Amino acid sequence: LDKLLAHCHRRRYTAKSTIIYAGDRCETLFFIIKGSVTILIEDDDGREMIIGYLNSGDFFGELGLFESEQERSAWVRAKVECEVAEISYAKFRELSQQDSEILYTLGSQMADRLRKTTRKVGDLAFLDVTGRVARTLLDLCQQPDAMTHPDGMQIKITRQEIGRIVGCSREMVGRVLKSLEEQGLVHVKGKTMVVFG
Amino acid sequence: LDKLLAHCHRRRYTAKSTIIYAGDRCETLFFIIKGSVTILIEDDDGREMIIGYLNSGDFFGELGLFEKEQERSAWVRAKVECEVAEISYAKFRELSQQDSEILYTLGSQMADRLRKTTRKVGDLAFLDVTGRVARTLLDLCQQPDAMTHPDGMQIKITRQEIGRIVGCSREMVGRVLKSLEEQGLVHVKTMVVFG
Ligand SMILES: Nc1ncnc2c1ncn2[C@@H]1O[C@@H]2COP(=O)(O)O[C@H]2[C@H]1O
Ligand SMILES: Nc1ncnc2c1ncn2[C@@H]1O[C@@H]2COP(=O)(O)O[C@H]2[C@H]1O
Ligand SMILES: [Au+]
Ligand SMILES: [Au+]
Ligand SMILES: [Au+]
Ligand SMILES: [Au+]
Ligand SMILES: [Au+]
Ligand SMILES: [Au+]
Ligand SMILES: [Au+]
Ligand SMILES: [Au+]
Ligand SMILES: [Au+]
Ligand SMILES: [Cl-]
Ligand SMILES: [Cl-]
Ligand SMILES: [Cl-]
Ligand SMILES: [Cl-]
Ligand SMILES: [Cl-]
Repeated sequence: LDKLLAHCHRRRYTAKSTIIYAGDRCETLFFIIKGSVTILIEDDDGREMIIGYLNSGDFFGELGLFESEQERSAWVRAKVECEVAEISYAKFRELSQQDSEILYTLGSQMADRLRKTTRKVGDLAFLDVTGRVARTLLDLCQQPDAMTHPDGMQIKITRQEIGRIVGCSREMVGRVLKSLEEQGLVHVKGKTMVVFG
Repeated sequence: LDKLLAHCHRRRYTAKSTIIYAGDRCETLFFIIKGSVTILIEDDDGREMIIGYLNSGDFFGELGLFEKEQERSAWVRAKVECEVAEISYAKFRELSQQDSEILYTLGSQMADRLRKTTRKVGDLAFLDVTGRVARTLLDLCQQPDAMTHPDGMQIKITRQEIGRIVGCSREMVGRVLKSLEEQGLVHVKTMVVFG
């Protein structure tokens, strides 16, 4: 792409700070310069559930950019310290009209997200929670922010976070993770988990 | 006007005909002039699941349009007889470069699908198959094509059709439905959801 636009109103969010609130009416779009964010929605009873993560180089807040406008579709919460660049929907359109290559980057990312989100539907329907938990570990293993470990990879995730990803409570995800430990797949630490392999 | 050769290149598919096979590597996208299509995924044994539906005016086959490739990520099956226009990635790409509003239209449709697919995750999550079968009954109750009933709502559905919605077998749906008639929700050709 060519998103080297000087003007971008870059701001900083410390870990766990909420950047976007689902249901908000905002005509603004974001670009992650550094850090990562968590995408969250509410499930059947209003329980918060994690749909996925976005990283440096990803856009977010974009679903409303293509127009009667609509409300934000999810919460965007900084997972680590984030530096983001904010751009109005209107200003971004004038850049896209001047160079559509910024839209192809955006379009490429929604296709990627649609694919993963489509796959999440298949995982929830075809895998049980234990298989659902196992895929999550090997999924975030390969995804960014994982540290290569002497015995495999180290990822930053909690038993509570897996519960919101796979659709399970913390205690039951903890029992699955305890079983997976003697099965030799993982080792749970304070704020991290080490996937062996 | 749609686009340049929006209707220079039609193709008609009859109901139940597969238009796109998941895993295929092709670089062309489609536009539904008439009819509707079903988006489906499969598990390892061939278990057969509906992700959503698209209708006249929708593009599909677009997820590969942004590569510099990939395989189709899902099956696209004509639900009724479809009239579709076939467009090369190059033609759409050598025409959107001239007017990006046609890109906005596609993007608007990808945004709606991501939102719809995201919501589907939230509803499907935290429930097991039994809850999903029960949910499906209440979701088809509200459907516009449903039917009001003296004792509740009447809906036209098969065990196979429920199995394609929730991602389960016809046999597993039957016992779950058998329990609900005994568990005080239902009476199953047609179905009547009591409420
Ligand atoms: N299923 C998903 N996968 C990845 N990102 C998403 C998903 N759903 C929503 N988002 C992002 O979360 C944002 C919430 O607000 P917006 O709808 O403005 O834009 C949204 C996307 O950037
Ligand atoms: N979750 C979804 N919701 C709506 N449409 C989809 C979904 N997943 C895939 N598709 C469409 O199905 C098509 C299958 O082939 P493509 O990947 O080329 O492009 C895809 C999209 O047009
Ligand atoms: Au910038
Ligand atoms: Au806002
Ligand atoms: Au890995
Ligand atoms: Au569970
Ligand atoms: Au023509
Ligand atoms: Au094809
Ligand atoms: Au081809
Ligand atoms: Au109902
Ligand atoms: Au099943
Ligand atoms: Cl459990
Ligand atoms: Cl691993
Ligand atoms: Cl469950
Ligand atoms: Cl109803
Ligand atoms: Cl099953």
